[PDB]
Amino acid sequence: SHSPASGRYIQQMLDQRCQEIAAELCQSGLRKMCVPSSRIVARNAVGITHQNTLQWRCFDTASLLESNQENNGVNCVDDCGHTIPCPGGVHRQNSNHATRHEILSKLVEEGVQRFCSPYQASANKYCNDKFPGTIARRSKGFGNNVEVAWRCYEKASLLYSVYAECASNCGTTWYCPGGRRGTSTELDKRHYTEEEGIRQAIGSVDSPCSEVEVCLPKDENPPLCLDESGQISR
Ligand SMILES: [Cl-]
Ligand SMILES: [Cl-]
Repeated sequence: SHSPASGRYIQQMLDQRCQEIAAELCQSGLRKMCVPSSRIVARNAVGITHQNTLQWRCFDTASLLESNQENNGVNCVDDCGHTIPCPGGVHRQNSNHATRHEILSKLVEEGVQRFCSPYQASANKYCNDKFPGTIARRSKGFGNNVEVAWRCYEKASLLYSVYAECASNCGTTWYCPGGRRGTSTELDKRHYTEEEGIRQAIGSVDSPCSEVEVCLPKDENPPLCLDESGQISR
Protein backbone atom coordinates (compact mmCIF):
# COMPACT_ATOMS: atom_id res chain seq x y z
CA SER A 1 0.00 0.00 0.00
CA HIS A 2 2.66 2.61 0.97
CA SER A 3 6.08 2.54 -0.70
CA PRO A 4 9.59 2.95 0.91
CA ALA A 5 10.08 6.08 -1.19
CA SER A 6 10.36 9.86 -0.82
CA GLY A 7 6.99 11.67 -1.02
CA ARG A 8 8.80 14.70 -2.58
CA TYR A 9 7.06 16.80 0.10
CA ILE A 10 9.36 19.81 -0.24
CA GLN A 11 8.76 20.08 -3.97
CA GLN A 12 5.00 19.69 -3.41
CA MET A 13 5.05 22.63 -0.89
CA LEU A 14 7.05 24.80 -3.31
CA ASP A 15 4.64 24.14 -6.15
CA GLN A 16 1.59 25.07 -3.95
CA ARG A 17 3.39 28.24 -2.74
CA CYS A 18 4.13 29.15 -6.39
CA GLN A 19 0.46 28.58 -7.30
CA GLU A 20 -0.55 31.04 -4.57
CA ILE A 21 2.12 33.57 -5.79
CA ALA A 22 0.92 33.37 -9.41
CA ALA A 23 -2.70 33.93 -8.15
CA GLU A 24 -1.54 36.99 -6.10
CA LEU A 25 0.28 38.42 -9.14
CA CYS A 26 -2.79 37.80 -11.31
CA GLN A 27 -4.80 39.86 -8.73
CA SER A 28 -2.17 42.62 -9.08
CA GLY A 29 -2.94 42.76 -12.84
CA LEU A 30 -0.14 40.52 -14.17
CA ARG A 31 -2.29 38.95 -16.87
CA LYS A 32 0.07 36.13 -17.86
CA MET A 33 -0.02 34.76 -14.28
CA CYS A 34 -3.81 34.25 -14.32
CA VAL A 35 -3.78 30.45 -14.83
CA PRO A 36 -5.10 27.21 -13.25
CA SER A 37 -2.70 25.65 -10.69
CA SER A 38 -1.83 22.82 -13.10
CA ARG A 39 0.12 25.44 -15.11
CA ILE A 40 2.37 26.49 -12.19
CA VAL A 41 5.45 24.76 -10.68
CA ALA A 42 8.50 25.90 -8.65
CA ARG A 43 11.84 25.19 -10.41
CA ASN A 44 15.36 26.15 -9.52
CA ALA A 45 16.92 27.43 -12.74
CA VAL A 46 18.22 30.30 -14.85
CA GLY A 47 15.62 32.92 -15.95
CA ILE A 48 15.41 35.03 -19.11
CA THR A 49 18.50 36.67 -20.69
CA HIS A 50 20.90 38.02 -17.97
CA GLN A 51 19.16 35.99 -15.28
CA ASN A 52 22.08 33.61 -15.28
CA THR A 53 22.20 32.27 -11.74
CA LEU A 54 20.17 29.34 -10.33
CA GLN A 55 17.27 30.79 -8.43
CA TRP A 56 13.96 29.46 -7.20
CA ARG A 57 11.28 30.76 -9.53
CA CYS A 58 7.55 30.09 -10.18
CA PHE A 59 7.14 28.94 -13.81
CA ASP A 60 4.19 28.65 -16.12
CA THR A 61 4.78 25.14 -17.56
CA ALA A 62 3.30 26.26 -20.94
CA SER A 63 6.39 28.49 -21.24
CA LEU A 64 9.00 25.76 -20.59
CA LEU A 65 10.87 24.01 -23.41
CA GLU A 66 10.49 20.20 -23.70
CA SER A 67 14.22 19.87 -23.62
CA ASN A 68 17.18 21.93 -22.56
CA GLN A 69 20.75 22.62 -23.62
CA GLU A 70 23.62 23.31 -21.18
CA ASN A 71 22.82 26.11 -18.76
CA ASN A 72 19.02 26.20 -19.15
CA GLY A 73 17.67 22.91 -17.69
CA VAL A 74 15.18 23.22 -14.83
CA ASN A 75 15.79 21.63 -11.38
CA CYS A 76 13.42 20.17 -8.78
CA VAL A 77 14.41 19.51 -5.12
CA ASP A 78 14.72 16.29 -3.08
CA ASP A 79 13.54 16.09 0.51
CA CYS A 80 17.03 16.92 1.81
CA GLY A 81 16.86 20.23 -0.07
CA HIS A 82 19.18 19.37 -2.98
CA THR A 83 18.35 20.62 -6.47
CA ILE A 84 18.37 17.97 -9.22
CA PRO A 85 17.56 18.15 -13.01
CA CYS A 86 13.83 17.75 -13.85
CA PRO A 87 12.35 17.55 -17.35
CA GLY A 88 12.33 20.78 -19.32
CA GLY A 89 14.22 23.91 -20.09
CA VAL A 90 13.90 27.67 -19.72
CA HIS A 91 13.08 29.59 -22.89
CA ARG A 92 15.55 32.45 -22.39
CA GLN A 93 13.45 35.05 -24.23
CA ASN A 94 9.95 33.79 -23.71
CA SER A 95 9.86 32.35 -20.17
CA ASN A 96 6.75 33.20 -18.10
CA HIS A 97 7.99 33.11 -14.51
CA ALA A 98 8.30 34.96 -11.24
CA THR A 99 11.53 34.75 -9.26
CA ARG A 100 10.88 34.15 -5.56
CA HIS A 101 14.18 32.97 -4.29
CA GLU A 102 13.92 34.06 -0.62
CA ILE A 103 10.48 32.63 0.24
CA LEU A 104 11.06 29.36 -1.68
CA SER A 105 14.52 28.93 -0.10
CA LYS A 106 12.99 29.42 3.33
CA LEU A 107 10.33 26.75 2.61
CA VAL A 108 13.12 24.35 1.49
CA GLU A 109 15.03 24.97 4.76
CA GLU A 110 11.88 24.35 6.83
CA GLY A 111 11.06 21.23 4.80
CA VAL A 112 14.58 19.76 5.26
CA GLN A 113 14.01 19.74 9.06
CA ARG A 114 10.80 17.73 8.60
CA PHE A 115 11.60 15.38 5.72
CA CYS A 116 15.37 14.81 5.43
CA SER A 117 16.59 11.47 6.83
CA PRO A 118 19.47 12.12 9.26
CA TYR A 119 21.19 9.03 7.79
CA GLN A 120 20.86 10.48 4.27
CA ALA A 121 22.00 13.93 5.60
CA SER A 122 25.18 12.30 6.95
CA ALA A 123 25.89 10.57 3.62
CA ASN A 124 25.21 13.85 1.75
CA LYS A 125 27.52 15.78 4.12
CA TYR A 126 30.33 13.27 3.59
CA CYS A 127 30.02 13.64 -0.20
CA ASN A 128 29.83 17.45 -0.18
CA ASP A 129 32.75 17.73 2.26
CA LYS A 130 34.86 15.54 -0.01
CA PHE A 131 33.50 16.64 -3.40
CA PRO A 132 31.69 19.97 -3.15
CA GLY A 133 28.34 20.02 -4.84
CA THR A 134 27.78 16.23 -4.79
CA ILE A 135 25.07 14.14 -3.05
CA ALA A 136 24.96 10.43 -2.08
CA ARG A 137 22.82 7.79 -3.88
CA ARG A 138 23.22 4.04 -4.31
CA SER A 139 22.81 3.99 -8.03
CA LYS A 140 24.34 3.28 -11.44
CA GLY A 141 27.72 4.42 -12.81
CA PHE A 142 29.00 4.96 -16.34
CA GLY A 143 27.97 2.47 -19.08
CA ASN A 144 26.42 -0.15 -16.81
CA ASN A 145 22.67 -0.11 -16.23
CA VAL A 146 22.69 -2.95 -13.66
CA GLU A 147 25.30 -2.43 -10.94
CA VAL A 148 24.58 -0.04 -8.04
CA ALA A 149 27.07 1.30 -5.45
CA TRP A 150 27.13 4.22 -3.04
CA ARG A 151 28.66 7.19 -4.88
CA CYS A 152 29.02 10.92 -4.59
CA TYR A 153 27.15 12.19 -7.63
CA GLU A 154 27.35 15.61 -9.27
CA LYS A 155 23.73 16.82 -9.03
CA ALA A 156 23.64 17.80 -12.73
CA SER A 157 24.23 14.14 -13.63
CA LEU A 158 21.06 12.95 -11.80
CA LEU A 159 17.51 12.60 -13.13
CA TYR A 160 14.76 13.65 -10.75
CA SER A 161 12.25 11.34 -12.57
CA VAL A 162 14.51 8.32 -11.79
CA TYR A 163 14.26 7.02 -8.24
CA ALA A 164 17.44 5.53 -6.76
CA GLU A 165 18.36 4.06 -3.37
CA CYS A 166 18.96 6.46 -0.49
CA ALA A 167 19.08 5.98 3.32
CA SER A 168 15.77 5.90 5.28
CA ASN A 169 15.43 7.66 8.67
CA CYS A 170 16.18 4.24 10.24
CA GLY A 171 19.33 3.69 8.11
CA THR A 172 17.45 1.11 5.99
CA THR A 173 16.70 0.77 2.27
CA TRP A 174 14.69 3.77 0.82
CA TYR A 175 14.33 5.35 -2.66
CA CYS A 176 14.59 9.00 -3.59
CA PRO A 177 14.20 11.07 -6.73
CA GLY A 178 17.52 11.81 -8.40
CA GLY A 179 18.96 8.65 -9.97
CA ARG A 180 21.07 7.31 -12.86
CA ARG A 181 20.09 5.29 -15.93
CA GLY A 182 23.60 3.63 -16.27
CA THR A 183 23.80 5.10 -19.80
CA SER A 184 27.05 6.14 -21.52
CA THR A 185 26.81 9.92 -21.89
CA GLU A 186 29.44 12.40 -20.58
CA LEU A 187 27.12 13.25 -17.68
CA ASP A 188 27.12 9.53 -16.74
CA LYS A 189 30.78 9.93 -15.69
CA ARG A 190 30.15 12.66 -13.14
CA HIS A 191 30.42 10.85 -9.78
CA TYR A 192 32.95 9.38 -7.32
CA THR A 193 32.27 5.93 -5.97
CA GLU A 194 32.81 5.93 -2.24
CA GLU A 195 31.42 2.68 -0.80
CA GLU A 196 33.43 2.67 2.41
CA GLY A 197 33.23 6.37 3.17
CA ILE A 198 29.49 6.66 2.59
CA ARG A 199 28.75 3.49 4.52
CA GLN A 200 30.85 4.77 7.41
CA ALA A 201 29.00 8.12 7.32
CA ILE A 202 25.64 6.27 7.44
CA GLY A 203 26.79 3.91 10.29
CA SER A 204 27.98 6.91 12.31
CA VAL A 205 24.46 8.35 12.78
CA ASP A 206 22.80 7.79 16.15
CA SER A 207 19.51 5.97 16.11
CA PRO A 208 16.38 7.91 17.00
CA CYS A 209 15.25 4.77 18.88
CA SER A 210 16.57 3.12 22.02
CA GLU A 211 18.23 -0.22 21.77
CA VAL A 212 15.01 -1.73 23.16
CA GLU A 213 12.99 -0.33 20.26
CA VAL A 214 12.56 -1.36 16.61
CA CYS A 215 12.97 1.52 14.14
CA LEU A 216 10.27 1.54 11.44
CA PRO A 217 11.12 4.23 8.83
CA LYS A 218 8.69 6.92 7.66
CA ASP A 219 8.81 9.56 4.89
CA GLU A 220 8.92 12.29 7.60
CA ASN A 221 10.97 12.54 10.81
CA PRO A 222 10.89 10.99 13.27
CA PRO A 223 10.48 7.28 12.34
CA LEU A 224 8.41 4.93 14.50
CA CYS A 225 10.23 3.42 17.49
CA LEU A 226 8.24 0.42 18.60
CA ASP A 227 9.03 -1.38 21.80
CA GLU A 228 10.54 -4.65 20.72
CA SER A 229 8.39 -7.55 21.85
CA GLY A 230 9.59 -9.57 24.81
CA GLN A 231 10.59 -13.16 25.05
CA ILE A 232 6.87 -13.76 25.61
CA SER A 233 5.39 -17.26 26.26
CA ARG A 234 4.42 -17.78 22.53
CL1 LIG B 1 14.24 12.66 -1.23
CL1 LIG C 1 10.76 35.82 -2.35
